[PDB]
Parts: sequence; C-alpha cells; structure tokens
Amino acid sequence: VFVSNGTHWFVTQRNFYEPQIITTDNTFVSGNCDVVIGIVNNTVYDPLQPELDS
Amino acid sequence: FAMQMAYRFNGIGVTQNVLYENQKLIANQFNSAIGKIQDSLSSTASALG
Repeated sequence: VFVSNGTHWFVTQRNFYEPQIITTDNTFVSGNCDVVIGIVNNTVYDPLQPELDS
Repeated sequence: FAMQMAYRFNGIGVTQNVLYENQKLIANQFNSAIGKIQDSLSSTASALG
C-alpha cells in the first residue's frame, strides 16, 4: 500500500511496516489521474535518473 | 473500502488498476446486486428452503 507520515510519501508491504521511497520499480502505471477517486499529487523516483548524468 | 477492494481484486489475479478505473460502475453493480437480494428473498416464497 501507499502511506505517509505527513511529509514523506512511501510504499510498504501490507502486514509489517517498512517504508520504501516510491521508486518506479515498486509500482505500475495505469490510465490518468481523472478516474481514480482520492488519488494524490506527488513525485515518483526514477532509479535511472542520476545514472543519465553519470 | 475501495482500498480494500483493490486487494480483493489483486487476490483473484486482477490488477487493482481495473478497480479504481471502474469504481463508480463497481459501486453501481454491487448496489444493484444488493437490490436484487431484497426482491429474491421478499417476492419468492420458497427462497429459505
């Protein structure tokens, strides 16, 4: 599931809390934000992004 | 509750994007289906055999 403390957004397994920074690789794309009731704005991390500067 | 149904779908091998992309329809489907339970139990005499 997704969760936040109130300042940092995270994803965690559903039966023992362990916050992961929300990377692409924790997640999958669908559609657009018009249809999902209660969706939230954020940034999602791309692990390749710094490697493009390297 | 929608976040629960997104697990219920994930448990039958349906990826949960198919839930939220349909939530208002799935609500209407289930509300209507509960509606038929009144009629099924109320109108039929043999229903509790």
